Amino acid sequence: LTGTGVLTESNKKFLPFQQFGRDIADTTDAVRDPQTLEILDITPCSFGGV
Amino acid sequence: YFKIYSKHTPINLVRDLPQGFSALEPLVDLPIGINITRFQTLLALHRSY
Ligand SMILES: *[C@@H]1O[C@H](CO)[C@@H](O)[C@H](O)[C@H]1NC(C)=O
Ligand SMILES: *[C@@H]1O[C@H](CO)[C@@H](O)[C@H](O)[C@H]1NC(C)=O
Repeated sequence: LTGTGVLTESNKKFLPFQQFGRDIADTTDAVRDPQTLEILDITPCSFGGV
Repeated sequence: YFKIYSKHTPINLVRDLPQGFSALEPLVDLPIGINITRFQTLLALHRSY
């Protein structure tokens, strides 16, 4: 994965074979750390109109 | 790619496998690419005395 977002510590249950995770259609919201085993959560950071 | 799936679920019925739904997680991806067209089942028999 590549891009910008907030990396949080969610409580998702990632199976051993699972590596990535989408939300609705090709929108990644949670990944797995390559070095460690902890599960992150890619969240789009603060946006909005002025 | 040899996608092996396995799901060990206990049951109390002897024959006529019951209905229902179950999942199958990938066990391990085996390196393949050879030509395979015939599958042969290999069981084990218990020789007695
Ligand atoms: C990878 O290296 C980092 C470096 O500190 C270490 O913390 C981590 O445990 C290592 N991961 C594995 C799976 O060995
Ligand atoms: C695999 O071998 C069989 C045996 O004749 C042949 O019919 C088939 O075309 C072969 N498949 C490939 C992909 O080589």
